[PDB]
Amino acid sequence: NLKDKILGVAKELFIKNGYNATTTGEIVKLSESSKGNLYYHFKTKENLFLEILNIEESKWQEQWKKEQIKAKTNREKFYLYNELSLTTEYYYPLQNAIIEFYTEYYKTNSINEKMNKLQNKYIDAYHVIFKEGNLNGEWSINDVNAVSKIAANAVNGIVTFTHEQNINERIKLMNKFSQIFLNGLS
Amino acid sequence: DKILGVAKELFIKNGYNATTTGEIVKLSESSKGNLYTKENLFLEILNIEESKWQEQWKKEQIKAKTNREKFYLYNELSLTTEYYYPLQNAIIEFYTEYTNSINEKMNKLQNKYIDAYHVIFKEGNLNGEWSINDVNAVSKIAANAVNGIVTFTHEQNINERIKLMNKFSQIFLNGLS
Ligand SMILES: Cc1cc(N)c2ccccc2[n+]1CCCCCCCCCC[n+]1c(C)cc(N)c2ccccc21
Repeated sequence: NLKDKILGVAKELFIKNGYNATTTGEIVKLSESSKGNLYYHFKTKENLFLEILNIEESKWQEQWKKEQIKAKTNREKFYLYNELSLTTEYYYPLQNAIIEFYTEYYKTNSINEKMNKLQNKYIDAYHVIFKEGNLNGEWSINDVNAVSKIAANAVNGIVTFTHEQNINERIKLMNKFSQIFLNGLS
Repeated sequence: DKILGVAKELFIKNGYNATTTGEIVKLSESSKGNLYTKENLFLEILNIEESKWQEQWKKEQIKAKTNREKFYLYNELSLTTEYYYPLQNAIIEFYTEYTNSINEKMNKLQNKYIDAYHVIFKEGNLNGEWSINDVNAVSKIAANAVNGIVTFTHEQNINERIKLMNKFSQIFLNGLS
C-alpha cells in the first residue's frame, strides 16, 4: 500500500498547499517512503499528479454510475450530469491544484498528451448519454463525437467562468443551457 | 505602456501567479516604484484587451447580414483573435488566487463581455429571427459556453475547433426557436 499511501498523502498535500508548493521531499517523508520508490512509480511530481487525477477521474465515473440511476431517460441524465458538474466543482478541493497544474504544463506535449486522454474520459460520459439517447429516439445525432466534445466544453465554460454569481442563479443558468441545447438537437 | 506590453506577454506565456512584480520590471527595463497592486495592473490589461476585442468585432461584424450570422461569426472569430481570449487561463487563476473591491469590480468587465451577445440577441428580437424573453440569461450562457469551447480546446487543429464552434452555434440557435 506504499504506492496508494503516497498518492493519498500527496493528494492531501496538494490540497493543503497547492501543486507548486508541495515538494517531493515532503511526500516521501510523510508517506514514510523513499525518493527511489517515488521515482520508480512516478518519475516526476508532474506524473504523480497525473496519476492522482486518474484515480480521481475513476472515482468520479464510479460516482456517476451510482448517481445516474436517478435519471430514467438520457435527457434527464444530460440535465443531471451538468448540474453535478457545476455543484460538485464548487467544493472540489483539488480544483485549485488542478488550475495551477494545467496552467503550467499545457505546453509540454507529452504531459498535455496524457491530460487529453483524461479529458477524453470526461467526454465519454456525454458520448454515452447521446448514443443511448439515439437508441431510444430521444433525439437523432449523426455526429455524436462532435456534440459530445461541444457539450463537455460548453458546460466547463459555464462552470468555470461564472463563479461570481450565487449558487442558485448558476444552477438556473446551467439548467437553462441544458434546455436550450437539448432543444437544438431536435 | 512599456510595462503593460511585457506584462501581457508574461501573463500570457506563464500564469498570473507565475509572472511577478520583479519579472515585470526587470524584463521591461523600468523603475520598481514606477508601477506602484499586481491585481490592479491585471484588471487594467483585461480592460484594454476586452476593448481591443469588442472594437475588432465592430470593425468585423459588418460582414454578417443577419444576427443569426453575427452569432456564428463572433463565436468563430473568438477562436482566431489575439485579444482577450488568450488571457482566459490567467483569469482562472486570478479568481482562485484572489477580496472585495476587486472581485466585485471585475463583474463590470464581465458585463462588457456579455454585452456583445445582448446586442445580437436583442437585435434579433427586433428583426424577428427568434424570440428570447430571457435575453440576459441567454447572453450569459452563450458567452460562457463559447468561452468554454475556446479555452478548453486550445491544443488541437484550429480548423477542427472552428468546425465544433459552428456545430455549437447551430444547436444553440436551433434551440431558441
Ligand atoms: C474527482 C472529481 C470530482 C469532481 N467534483 C469533478 C467535477 C468535474 C470534473 C471532474 C471531477 N472529478 C474528477 C477529477 C479529474 C480532473 C481531470 C482534469 C484534468 C484536465 C484539466 C482540465 N482543463 C483542460 C482540459 C484545459 C484547460 N485549458 C484547463 C485550464 C485550467 C484548468 C483545467 C483545464
